[PDB]
Amino acid sequence: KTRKESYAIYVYKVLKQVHPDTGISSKAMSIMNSFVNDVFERIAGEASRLAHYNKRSTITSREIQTAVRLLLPGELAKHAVSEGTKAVTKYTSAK
Amino acid sequence: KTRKESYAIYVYKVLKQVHPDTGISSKAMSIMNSFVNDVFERIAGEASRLAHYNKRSTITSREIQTAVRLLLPGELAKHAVSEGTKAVTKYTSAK
Amino acid sequence: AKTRSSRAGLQFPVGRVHRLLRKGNYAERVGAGAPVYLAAVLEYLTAEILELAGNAARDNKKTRIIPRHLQLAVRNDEELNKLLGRVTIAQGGVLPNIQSVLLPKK
Amino acid sequence: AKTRSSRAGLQFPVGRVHRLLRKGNYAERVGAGAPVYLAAVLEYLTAEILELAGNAARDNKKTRIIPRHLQLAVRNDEELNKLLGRVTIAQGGVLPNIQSVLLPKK
Amino acid sequence: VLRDNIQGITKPAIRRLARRGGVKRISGLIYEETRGVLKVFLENVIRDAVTYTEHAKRKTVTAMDVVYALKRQGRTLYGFGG
Amino acid sequence: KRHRKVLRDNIQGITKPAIRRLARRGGVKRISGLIYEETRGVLKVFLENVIRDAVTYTEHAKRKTVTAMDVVYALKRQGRTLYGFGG
Amino acid sequence: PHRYRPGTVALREIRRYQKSTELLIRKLPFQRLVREIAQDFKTDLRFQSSAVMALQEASEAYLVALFEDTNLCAIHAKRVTIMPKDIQLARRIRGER
Amino acid sequence: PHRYRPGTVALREIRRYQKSTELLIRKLPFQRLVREIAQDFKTDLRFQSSAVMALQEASEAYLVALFEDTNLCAIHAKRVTIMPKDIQLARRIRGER
DNA sequence: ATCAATATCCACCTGCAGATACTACCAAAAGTGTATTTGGAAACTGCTCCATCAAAAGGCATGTTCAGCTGATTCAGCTGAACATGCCTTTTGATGGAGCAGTTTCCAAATACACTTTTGGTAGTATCTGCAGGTGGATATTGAT
DNA sequence: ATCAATATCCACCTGCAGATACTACCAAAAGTGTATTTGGAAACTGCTCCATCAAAAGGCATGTTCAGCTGAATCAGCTGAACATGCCTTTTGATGGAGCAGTTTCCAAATACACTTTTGGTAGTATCTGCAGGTGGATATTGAT
Ligand SMILES: [Mg+2]
Repeated sequence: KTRKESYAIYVYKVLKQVHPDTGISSKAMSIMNSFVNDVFERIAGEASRLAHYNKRSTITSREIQTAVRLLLPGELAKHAVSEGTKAVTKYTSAK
Repeated sequence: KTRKESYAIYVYKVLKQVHPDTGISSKAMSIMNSFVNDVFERIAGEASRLAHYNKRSTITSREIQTAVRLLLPGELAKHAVSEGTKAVTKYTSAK
Repeated sequence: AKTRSSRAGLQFPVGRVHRLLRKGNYAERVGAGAPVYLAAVLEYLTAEILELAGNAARDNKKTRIIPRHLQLAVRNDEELNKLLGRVTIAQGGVLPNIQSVLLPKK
Repeated sequence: AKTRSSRAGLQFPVGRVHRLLRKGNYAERVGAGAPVYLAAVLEYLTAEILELAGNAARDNKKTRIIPRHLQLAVRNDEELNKLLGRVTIAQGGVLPNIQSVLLPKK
Repeated sequence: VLRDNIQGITKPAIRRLARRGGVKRISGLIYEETRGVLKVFLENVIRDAVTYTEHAKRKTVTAMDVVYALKRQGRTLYGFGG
Repeated sequence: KRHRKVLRDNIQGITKPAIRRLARRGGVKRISGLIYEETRGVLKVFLENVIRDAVTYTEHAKRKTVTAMDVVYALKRQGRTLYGFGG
Repeated sequence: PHRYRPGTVALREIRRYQKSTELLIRKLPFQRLVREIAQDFKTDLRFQSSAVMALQEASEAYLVALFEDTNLCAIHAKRVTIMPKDIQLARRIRGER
Repeated sequence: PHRYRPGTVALREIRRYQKSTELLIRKLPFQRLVREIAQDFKTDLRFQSSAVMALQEASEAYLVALFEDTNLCAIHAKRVTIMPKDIQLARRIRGER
């Protein structure tokens, strides 16, 4: 009865942009969902730690950014950082 | 001249308790201080997660307890569990 | 009403991400951009894997992505492999690979 | 006028341990037994290591425990060695250990 | 035909795993060794999973119990929740 | 500040004898001549990984000095926790 | 009257099994072994079906990968035959010993 | 004219160095190396001296442990001489690759 | 070489397990407008300790010499691979019931706030002591013979 | 065995670094007490989905045979250890300022609370289809000769 949340539909939206004729098994989706939750935790976890090291009460994008740098490998980190700074720009300017 | 706290006097008390004619070098104390902070962080973390996994907002001595069984190995865990139980029991009855 | 995701141009739920961050005891407080940033990053990474896993599907003459396609995607890319190097993908098997000294002689 | 430490029969500081639990954002709420139980465990472990470290000091005819003695203590005890198996004690050195085949003659 | 359960993990099953692992030739003593190793693995993981179960005051080990045990053992698994 | 000396090839300060000492502490009796270059490589990788993270912490804090704590936190992320320097 | 040379089938199976992803241990024996082991920790236990599965997935992944390292250790010693020492060396270096 | 046989000083040194705890890499060279690598990531950086010490303690600890593992790899190969292939096998198995 | 036994390849077909599609639905997030609380850059400046210079302590570089290790060669023998299938264990599916999970309740315990006290840190200036590093002097280890 | 070159182990000493000490003091603690909020245990209960088991499926225990691998024995070539030797580089101790880190003001930003709108999970019933699993026949691979 209790509603069981998931990233599955967002994963699915993104699947279509990337491969509009391609589908995905249940098992595969479950894996993708673990993946998102994992990376979520890793990044938030590091960010938390950063704030604490620096006696700050807040997790701001700067923390998520540094977190991403520390966790992601070279090229992945760079792109992710750009996608990240991008989305925040776009969001600020939008009314 | 900001006040830097440590577990040093407590480590010293306990040191006296077990080896009354023995001293400890400041580097040795530093390591001792690191060790306590470390184990604190590691128990508190397990506790944290455990609560979350069980949709609890509160960290009780029951959470700490499981964290200890999860974190420590066999015999250290058995005995650490005594001493904590003992201390809580004795804490409850002392008011 | 217009979702913070659509404002940020994202398929991934800025709202949810924001929430999950608060009810994560990651810190006392949470700036407004952090979930946007975070959500972008997750979207991004999701795309990369889905891209490569699709390509993997293609190679094997398939249109439905299965675990095996996620495994082949991840372990054939140096960077994903490293990020996921202490992770096990259920039902992924392993990359075909045989040590050359084990091959029969010509 | 009594501290919680003395109330619980402890040298280690319950107030402090309470305080550090709140500000570390491990959960919304911190129960009253938690810092008691934890401070106890902390004290138990630090006692166990000091006992063993003290003996190493005495086995070397020294009165002041230094890092080498901590290291001898931890590495000589199966369970402390595992608990600290991914930790490095500055100035601790290693355990004397030469592999058989390396020794002279037959 | 009385027999330990560890022995249910048979020569041919162990041989298959090796094969997936790229192994061509296998000493006969491997099978006992491998069972030993597997038993330590499961102990360590199961111990932790059950500890989760007991904490949740349950009598059923859930897949999330296992998943969380694997994560803290450094063996994160994807596809069974979390 | 006037002028700032150029750092190059310092990996070679990790001398043959110093590497031999570490092998000894590590219980090694005999050392092939190729070990020293290999070891220098391995050390260089180890340091780069730790220093990158350490410096990342430094910058995130908006500092110009790398603290013992930056290194300690870096070491912890990388599964090589160090006691003795404030952590 | 036709026989395959030692190691031809071995190679054939490597290729086969590297290509698939099925679990290679029979479900039931494994399930018992799991339950037996859990019994020493708590009695009267029940197991979700997916929990046993998760344990199997993980164990087989674990063991497959240990055979990789093991095999590298045999090759290091100029062999092609894995032996218990190779398993031992791998576990020691991984920090399991 | 007098001589120890090869191996005798070597074991002498093992006992010596396993008994002590001093850093075995000279301070300044190691300091320069740190400063160099850092500079290559970021210019105009300073280091607390304990930060360099922390790195040195970590580095030597890392390297001494790597040589035990390396040594075990040689011995597995029925040698007593460590070679780069031993270091490499250690690091592969350790998951450093 | 050739010859043949068997494994592997590709194409085409087909039923259904497992995918996508769908609408009600409703409930629970997520977003919208109003009032409150709080955090942390900027501006400023004390002051720790980092960078950077000269003199003294000893470890490094280099060439020579040959001990003994490594790695090639060979080879006997042992040990694991391959093999056929009836036989016994696992798999598939059928069915009660344990328990997990959903819900509501109410109180013991936790958060909040406000004096009140205690204590853990430092700082200033003093005062004590374990032991590292020097000496010489007696015993072990090692390697030539 | 014997001799002897060299390392190692004591023991005893002595300066002094670094440790234990102590008296003044204080700000930030922890403690105490009273008011108000609520989390989670506790108790009933509904419905999955888990253990059990009968019938249907099919993988493996068996022992025999021998190819080919592992490991012992042997040996030459040469790498790496030991050591003597000349001196360069690091180590140790004593003097300038970049930048860290500690105080304070102030608004830009996040919290809170309540409200109003939609989205996303489920379930319902049905809707749809990619592909695992089977066929047939053409060709590759392996092994015997
Ligand atoms: Mg440079």
